[PDB]
Amino acid sequence: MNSVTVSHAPYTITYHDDWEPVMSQLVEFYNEVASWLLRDETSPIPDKFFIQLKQPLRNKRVCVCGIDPYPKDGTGVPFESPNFTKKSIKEIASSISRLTGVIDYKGYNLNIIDGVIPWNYYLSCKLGETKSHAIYWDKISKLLLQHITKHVSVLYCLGKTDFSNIRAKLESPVTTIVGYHPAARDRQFEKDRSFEKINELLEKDNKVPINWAQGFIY
Repeated sequence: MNSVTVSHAPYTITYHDDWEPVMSQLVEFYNEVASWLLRDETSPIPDKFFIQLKQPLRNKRVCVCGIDPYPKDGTGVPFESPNFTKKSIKEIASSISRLTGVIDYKGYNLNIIDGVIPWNYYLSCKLGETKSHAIYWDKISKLLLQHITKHVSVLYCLGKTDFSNIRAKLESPVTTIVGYHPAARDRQFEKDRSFEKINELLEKDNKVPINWAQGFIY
């Protein structure tokens, strides 16, 4: 790990070596825009905005990406709900239960799966207001997702409206699946074959599949 100083809260960013190439730009861009982020109470809190930068990238094959943190109770870990109450993670767990045949579990966390990096495209929102910080994160969000997609083989984005033009934010032709959000009407996430397709796409690329059952909390 390594640390660098910013001129605004949270003052210090700690990062895994694999993120070094973006850190100079990140510090510059965060110093420019952070006053707009810090006007508001946020999800997550400022001290948690950057905790996913402690994750390695060189062992990652899939990025599972949502647009922004939970509007309340974000932890800094995308999708994480320690008490297993947020609808998104319960719906994801239900999909994985059907795919894997694991019926008995207590929770689910995308951040304990080998080869998967869960991601929030925007790293904060004003508390209670989805997508409220989009304009502020936009340059950082592009910088970070382009860095991720130098490493992963498949990008899976959740939310058709929010990610329809995600290609335009990238600099490579990385394999990208854009599926329904867990809260899409007519229970369209339930029927979505996106999780299953990821391992088909990895196998076609001669990459080891994801063991989705690793996310269960027993």
